[PDB]
Amino acid sequence: YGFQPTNGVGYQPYRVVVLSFELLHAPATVCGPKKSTNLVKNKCVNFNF
Amino acid sequence: GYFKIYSKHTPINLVRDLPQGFSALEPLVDLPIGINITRFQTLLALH
Ligand SMILES: *[C@@H]1O[C@H](CO)[C@@H](O[C@@H]2O[C@H](CO)[C@@H](O)[C@H](O)[C@H]2NC(C)=O)[C@H](O)[C@H]1NC(C)=O
Repeated sequence: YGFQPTNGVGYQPYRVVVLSFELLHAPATVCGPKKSTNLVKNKCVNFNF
Repeated sequence: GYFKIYSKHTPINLVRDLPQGFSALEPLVDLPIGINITRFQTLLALH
């Protein structure tokens, strides 16, 4: 590579990471953290435990 | 595809040298390996 200190925009090296997600090819192992909430007592409230 | 192992260690000394009695087993490890295995061996130690 030909790079110089402040040589422009197209010559400045950039860090690039490519992420490929595999789905339905195996049991699910990686997941995103779902937001939870506080519980209630003695109230008619539906639940999703 | 799920490989699950149940274990029980505590013995029952009801009789001598034969496994009389019964007791339940509870799972310890579950592995989503997903591939079948038809043959297996065991590892021992000699002297
Ligand atoms: C478990 O057994 C199944 C079928 O008895 C095997 O399934 C085949 O796997 C190959 C992978 O190379 C596929 O190309 C075939 O289409 C599959 N056939 C069927 C009928 O499912 C499998 O290879 C065995 N071993 C494992 C899953 O580790």
